[PDB]
Amino acid sequence: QDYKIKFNNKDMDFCFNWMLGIGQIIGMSAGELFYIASGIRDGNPTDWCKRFNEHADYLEDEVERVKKVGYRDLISHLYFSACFSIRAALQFTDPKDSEFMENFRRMEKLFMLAVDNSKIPLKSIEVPFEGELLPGYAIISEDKAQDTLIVVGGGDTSREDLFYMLGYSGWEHDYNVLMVDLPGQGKNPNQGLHFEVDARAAISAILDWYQAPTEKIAIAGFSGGGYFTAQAVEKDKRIKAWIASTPIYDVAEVFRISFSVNKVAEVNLNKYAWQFGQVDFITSVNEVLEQAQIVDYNKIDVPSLFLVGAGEDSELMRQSQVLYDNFKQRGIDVTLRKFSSESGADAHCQVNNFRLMHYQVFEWLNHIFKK
Amino acid sequence: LKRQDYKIKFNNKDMDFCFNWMLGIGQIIGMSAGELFYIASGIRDGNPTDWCKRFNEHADYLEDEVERVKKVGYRDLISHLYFSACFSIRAALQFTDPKDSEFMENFRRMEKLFMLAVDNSKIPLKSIEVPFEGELLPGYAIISEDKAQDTLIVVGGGDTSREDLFYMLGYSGWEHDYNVLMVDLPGQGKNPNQGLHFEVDARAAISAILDWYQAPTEKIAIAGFSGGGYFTAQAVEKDKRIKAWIASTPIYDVAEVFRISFSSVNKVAEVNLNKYAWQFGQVDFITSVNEVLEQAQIVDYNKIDVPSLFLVGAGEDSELMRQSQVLYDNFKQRGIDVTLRKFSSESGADAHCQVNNFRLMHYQVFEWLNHIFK
Ligand SMILES: [Mg+2]
Ligand SMILES: [Mg+2]
Repeated sequence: QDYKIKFNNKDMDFCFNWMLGIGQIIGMSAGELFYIASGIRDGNPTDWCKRFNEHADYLEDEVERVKKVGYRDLISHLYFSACFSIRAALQFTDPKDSEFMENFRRMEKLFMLAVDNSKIPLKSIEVPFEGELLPGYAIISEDKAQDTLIVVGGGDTSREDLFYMLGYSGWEHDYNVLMVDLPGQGKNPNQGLHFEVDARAAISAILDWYQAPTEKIAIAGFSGGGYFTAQAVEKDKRIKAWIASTPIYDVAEVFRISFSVNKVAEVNLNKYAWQFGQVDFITSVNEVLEQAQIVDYNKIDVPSLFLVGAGEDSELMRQSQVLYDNFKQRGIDVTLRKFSSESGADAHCQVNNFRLMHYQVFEWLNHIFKK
Repeated sequence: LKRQDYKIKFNNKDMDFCFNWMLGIGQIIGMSAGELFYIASGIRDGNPTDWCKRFNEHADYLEDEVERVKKVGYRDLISHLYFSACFSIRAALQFTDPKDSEFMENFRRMEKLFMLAVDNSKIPLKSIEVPFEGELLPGYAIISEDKAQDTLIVVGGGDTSREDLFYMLGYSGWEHDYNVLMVDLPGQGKNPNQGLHFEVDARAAISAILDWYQAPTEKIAIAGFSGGGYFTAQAVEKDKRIKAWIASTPIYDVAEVFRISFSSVNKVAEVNLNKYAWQFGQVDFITSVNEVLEQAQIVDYNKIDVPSLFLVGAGEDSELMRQSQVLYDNFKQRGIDVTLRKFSSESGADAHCQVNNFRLMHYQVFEWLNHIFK
């Protein structure tokens, strides 16, 4: 990402770019998004939350007018839009704000209302883990034994994000889809479930819990989840394909390199602190450098698709290249798709062109599994 | 507030509206905002040369991508790349002067990419040719071969080809189980290139499509966008085979729209006016305007007897909102089933032709029409 869409504040512009990308799949048009953004001063998180929260209100009011005619199709779309409008506001909401969980629950209710009015068979689930239950969504046809795709996010996602990132598209290509929030993600920190050293357990928990029609099970990790899935894929062999955007074998090194008045960055860092369960982002970083353990990628044997943008930290691209070179040497079926700027998909997690990366992923996955 | 109310990327208002419109197309089909903003990053504000070049080289880029991909036979992806390429070319065409040898060259390249995109998808769209005045009007159709579906005829204005009509409403018509016809009238698409220029009354041309079409049912609706809001008014005022009228926006007095509109350094408007003169078949846009002022006949809207839906943005010229209100009030006193939908700024759909939120506009159109037709 290195020219602006709307804001000079880089964090805000990236978020804005990302919110636009979502609208390509479900929810708000570029029209709504520029309308909302016209009320947002550059680098002002308070304006951001206010405008996005108000748009959600407008949309719920629309739902109430249109109900009076049971325009079913339309009600689902408005509910999705309202949901992702609250999601946008949440991105820059401080966990210490009383509004935070109120709004997080409001987002969740709206997501289910969109699904209630849709012809999508999505259901809420809870995966048992470490005494507690991890929140997730699942979409599974009752009548067909389909191959499964599990979607895992990074440090800025909830199960709702996993939906438009891959899960919905996965379902539309006839896969059973699970999208579960691991500790540290979504609202897990709110119940004492913070980022943990090894994601293998949580991910195996999900598989332990899932009674899979077929054995053809793929896992896809975005952002942070490129590290979490690397971890699962190393040790757990019922995973039959691995998609990572981007794959990470050593987070310690990613942090080390990265972190060697911006009110937007401040709220971001605070949310991270909350997800790690620490008092500082600074302390959180140390926790990582401290405990995060390097994946033994020479132990990965699975068909792999690595997705990486040209607007991507050079350390992320390095680790991607390492894994590519190593898997190729060893004759693992590996593909490294670089997304150039021209492609319009070069931003982290391919948010600036979800549609393209969906085609890439599923053309590849169809080949690996069906074929 | 001529075509929209909020600035997106460019200070030049014509270019900014076109850009908004190109973004909107991507919500339906083809390019992402990511692609569009990358492209735009290489365009100087109000420079239609930069615009044409960036968009043309983006199509070159996508077509190589397609080749690169053929080696693995990804249809869905290939089809998607062709659509993006097609509409990338279409974007460049918008600010291409038709006295350019590359105008028709690129126009045909667009049509080809459109067909290659369709051939790699599951949409059973066909290219058709409607007989009229001893010539043939290019169009597209999507028809069911077994099912007897109601029909939707889509009509554009001064800046559309068959191709635009597809995303604009036609493909949606299809997703909603209507038979769809998208036909370029004289003055539209490639028609001026074969000596078919804007004519005084669009009724004969629309009527020819109806003569040509063999309708599975008698439920036939017509939708007009921009200047098509006038063309379809002329038709609906005379031809009773039309059972429903959607207009964005409805126009009964086009001369007035012109007078009021046009009572240099803007190279964008300038090229676009040149395109108009070409469409009208006159030596320049001024002669063209005079032609309208002295020949365009006011529609006798008091004679219109059809369920009507008018779609108008809060971001639109007050003159078009005015004509829409006049019709609404007339139809309403006369007991016509008429609906006037104003799209607020907040809806994100308040630009001319609802380009900034096509999706919302599609919901509104097909919920209404299903109600009128069931
Ligand atoms: Mg590329
Ligand atoms: Mg509105």
